[PDB]
Amino acid sequence: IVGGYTCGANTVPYQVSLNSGYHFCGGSLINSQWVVSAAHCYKSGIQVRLGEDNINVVEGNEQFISASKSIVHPSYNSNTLNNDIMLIKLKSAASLNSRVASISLPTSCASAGTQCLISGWGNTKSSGTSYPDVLKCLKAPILSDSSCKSAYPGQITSNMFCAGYLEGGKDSCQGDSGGPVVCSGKLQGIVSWGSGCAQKNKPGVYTKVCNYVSWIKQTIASN
Ligand SMILES: NCc1ccccc1
Ligand SMILES: [Ca+2]
Ligand SMILES: [Cl-]
Repeated sequence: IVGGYTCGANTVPYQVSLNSGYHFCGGSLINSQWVVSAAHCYKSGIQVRLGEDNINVVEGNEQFISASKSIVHPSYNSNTLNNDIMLIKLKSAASLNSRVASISLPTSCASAGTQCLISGWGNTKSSGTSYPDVLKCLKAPILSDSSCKSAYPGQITSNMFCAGYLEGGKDSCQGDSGGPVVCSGKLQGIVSWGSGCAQKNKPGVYTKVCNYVSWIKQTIASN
């Protein structure tokens, strides 16, 4: 997260860290045994880390659970990043409490202008590399489809939306991928891609979760 602020220990209870010897992507807990993340975060040997704040120190409240299965959307395209969504099933159910809780799936899509909370342990610098120890937060509005498509001509599909600031300075970045975009208590987006980080006229692009609610529920129901 570039231009964000320290969230505060366990203030984003649904945030998860995907780990394989190091943090490589974020995710969101949607129920005691399932996590939603980005398809481009897929890899084998994933350990899901819940209740995390400082990812480099065991502080208490953490729950480490191996992924039993990762389900990349069958229509995921790695070149266009369309359908950039993945479901991860935990080997065992997480213990839900005030520090580890699930986030609700949307019943409807969010409109432009809606303020959302984006979080992650991604890069905090636009020009350079600097990874934080503690979870960073960022409040950012969903942009109009017109502005989004003008920023990325011919690259925005109906399954994506832009969020952030056109003047640059605040954005999601590498390492934040797969993380949550929560608006009004509902998971509306998944950190997916963009051109650089916090650059002028190049807002972050996110997977539009409201288009996948039926797919998520039907997939979870059969696994
Ligand atoms: N600034 C958007 C973004 C998100 C994840 C990775 C790279 C860039
Ligand atoms: Ca920790
Ligand atoms: Cl059905």
